[PDB]
Amino acid sequence: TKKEQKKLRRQTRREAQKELQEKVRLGLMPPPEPKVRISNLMRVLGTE
RNA sequence: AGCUUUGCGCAGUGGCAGUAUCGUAGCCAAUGAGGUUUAUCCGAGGCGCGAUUAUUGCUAAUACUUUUCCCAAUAC
Repeated sequence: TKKEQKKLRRQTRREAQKELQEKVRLGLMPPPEPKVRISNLMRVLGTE
């Protein structure tokens, strides 16, 4: 069903992101960088 | 051999709103949920409960003194 498909997709995404965050918690993958863009150039790296 | 439609995944680029998002070994539901209008007509979720910054994670802001050397005859 549409609800079952959406539920399956959501569970898969949550499992993937939870495993990724556990990997980040255990040094296997360095912590994510802020997603800087042109509009983000001055909120993240203003002084720089 | 291109063109193109539908649904589903993975992404990328955006825009919009935080009075909403999610859960449902709880209950009911196309053998019909819900019906205010269009009712011899429409046609799906609804109720109860639970979590919460009205989804959830991170990142950052909120500091200096241990050590270690010393005075002396060309003489009764």
